[PDB]
Amino acid sequence: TTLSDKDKSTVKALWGKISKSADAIGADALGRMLAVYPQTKTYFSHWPDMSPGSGPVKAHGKKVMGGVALAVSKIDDLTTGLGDLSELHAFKMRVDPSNFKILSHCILVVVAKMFPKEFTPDAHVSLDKFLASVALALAERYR
Amino acid sequence: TTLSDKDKSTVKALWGKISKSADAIGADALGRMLAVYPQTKTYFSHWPDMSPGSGPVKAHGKKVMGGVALAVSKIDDLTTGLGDLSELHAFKMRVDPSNFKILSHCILVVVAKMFPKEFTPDAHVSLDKFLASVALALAERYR
Amino acid sequence: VEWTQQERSIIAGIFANLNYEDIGPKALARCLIVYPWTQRYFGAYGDLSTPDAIKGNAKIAAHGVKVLHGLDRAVKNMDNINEAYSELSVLHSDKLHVDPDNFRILGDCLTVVIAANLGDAFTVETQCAFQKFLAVVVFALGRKYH
Amino acid sequence: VEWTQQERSIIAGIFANLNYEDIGPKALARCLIVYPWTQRYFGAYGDLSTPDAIKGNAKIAAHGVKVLHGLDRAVKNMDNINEAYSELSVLHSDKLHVDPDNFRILGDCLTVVIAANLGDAFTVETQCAFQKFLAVVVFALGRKYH
Ligand code: HEM
Ligand code: HEM
Ligand code: HEM
Ligand code: HEM
Repeated sequence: TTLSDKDKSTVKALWGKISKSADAIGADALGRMLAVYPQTKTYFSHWPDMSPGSGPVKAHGKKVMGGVALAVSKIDDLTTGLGDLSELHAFKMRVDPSNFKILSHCILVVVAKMFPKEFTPDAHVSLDKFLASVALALAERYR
Repeated sequence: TTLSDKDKSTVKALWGKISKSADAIGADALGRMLAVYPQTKTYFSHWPDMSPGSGPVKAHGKKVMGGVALAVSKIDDLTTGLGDLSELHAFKMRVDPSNFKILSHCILVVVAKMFPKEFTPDAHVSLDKFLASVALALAERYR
Repeated sequence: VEWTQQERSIIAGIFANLNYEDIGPKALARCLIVYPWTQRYFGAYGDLSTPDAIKGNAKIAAHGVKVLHGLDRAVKNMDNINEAYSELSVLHSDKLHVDPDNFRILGDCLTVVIAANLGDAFTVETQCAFQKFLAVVVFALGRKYH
Repeated sequence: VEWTQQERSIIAGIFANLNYEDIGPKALARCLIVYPWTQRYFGAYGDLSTPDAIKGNAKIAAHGVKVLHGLDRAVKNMDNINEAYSELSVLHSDKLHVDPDNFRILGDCLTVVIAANLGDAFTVETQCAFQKFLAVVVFALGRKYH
């Protein structure tokens, strides 16, 4: 649903605090997505080792979080901003959009683990809404 | 996700063939929702007869397809068009948005049952999108 | 799950004279069209570029029949569906890499197809029993993903 | 489900060590803030008008404690969760009319609260087991909705 001005400044302020750890958030969130929800492993079979902290997991966690960084910068217009990334998920990897929600949940869990003081319920509600907007923007080109 | 011109003209076309039976679609799809997914009954405890075809199910089913009818008129901008109904769902009934997908699936099953030859895969994809857009519009005012 | 006799009879009744060569292709084609990411797995199946091509694709049709016949073992073994699908779950996971969310989605397409086909015979209780059956089968098919 | 000894030890370890008066309120308050529709059930609980009101609300807090203690029977007998939660499921369905989808989302908020609390001790395996446990409990709580 539409992000309010409160949501956008909430997400930006939180991103200002956590963005320095974008690589470690991504690695941990992806590793937890794979292990806790092994349905998602089906998109990663090309990789030897999907275990937490493995080379491919760190490498891909970093890519994903770069996507989230882009989304924060393109927050006023996530549809246009993530159009190319939507295209890629739609037609190359063809990730069932149901997986977007799962990773979003894993990112929130890793943010709460790494930044427990900053991740108040108020931060959480806005970041949750933001990641749902991200997921919707990613789904845009699928059909 | 955003409705294309193709989706909008597909939905308008299907709606021109099926709109005469909106009351029957609604009654059937709500009775099916309640029976097949009894978790949804939790919002209808004030009207205990939730049996298929009952008075309350018929009336509530008619109300829902009235909103679907309005959503068809307001298809170019459901966020604005359904804002008052979103406000009602958000703060009066407070229906967990998860249920909107359940009812949408039940509407699709009924439209297929009543209009098997008109309900082609092509009509189905565009109607499914439209109902997802409806659900998203209705979730707008929740938080 | 605890089945009622009514549920077991409805499920037997849906399958006993099922036209698999009709229903199977309709269900899978519909799924490929409504949820196009499910085409991931069918790169070896040839032309999938339009709805018309998918609906005319005999290789996808033959697969729709195969998947539909895949419910047979559940119909025959309703109290033991976990055990009956354990090997098929292994296959879809370890060999095929099919996202199990797609099982849910295909079931919803199958429902729509059976609803269209049965008309008045697709009563409320029929939907209830068939939904219960699909939920059990889909769960079963997801069990051995690790 | 099929538990491993490690899952048993972890689940038992989480609840053995837990400050219920802290985690209980935080999980329930977070759920009422992040998912405001879940507020519908608490019309007799006073001020829910801001995140601040909710986090400062003693009756909501007492309730969070009670819900969390409501996991105790499941931790104690992990093998009989369906049976154990029978009466609780009936209560939530017939008396309280709680949408069982809210159990899942409270489960997600609880996970966030525990992760924030345990930091590095919330290992990946800890999260695998906790989620598996919430999934079993959430299923059992939804079983008697009819
Ligand atoms: C917050 C949601 C997500 C974001 C922001 C995101 C972002 C990205 C980005 C930026 C890339 C690399 C693009 C490039 O190379 O230029 C990527 C690749 C990829 N992503 Fe997504 N992603 C998300 C969710 C998911 C999910 C849920 C899955 C699967 C379960 C997934 C699977 C993949 C795969 C398989 C690749 C290609 C990786 C490779 O093999 O090198 N993504 N993603
Ligand atoms: C396609 C999605 C839906 C649409 C378009 C829709 C539309 C509507 C409309 C137009 C009304 C009447 C509002 C009025 O009094 O002016 C209504 C009422 C209501 N809806 Fe929704 N609805 C949808 C989904 C749902 C779902 C999934 C549930 C619960 C499972 C639900 C529960 C209710 C309830 C309890 C009422 C009030 C009954 C009454 O006061 O008579 N709705 N809906
Ligand atoms: C109702 C759910 C499903 C059932 C019961 C089912 C059943 C089956 C069965 C019995 C086979 C052949 C197994 C064998 O060779 O021993 C098969 C193969 C296969 N299925 Fe599934 N299936 C289901 C859903 C899906 C879905 C949703 C997809 C993807 C969209 C899919 C993709 C595949 C693929 C790619 C093969 C392998 C073709 C081959 O190389 O032989 N299936 N399935
Ligand atoms: C882990 C999931 C949950 C568990 C284990 C749980 C457990 C409990 C327990 C033990 C009780 C007291 C029962 C008794 O006194 O006999 C209770 C009551 C209640 N629960 Fe749940 N609960 C859960 C989730 C929820 C959720 C998500 C909501 C709504 C957001 C909710 C709303 C209520 C309400 C309104 C009461 C009655 C309180 C009153 O009498 O004022 N519960 N629950």
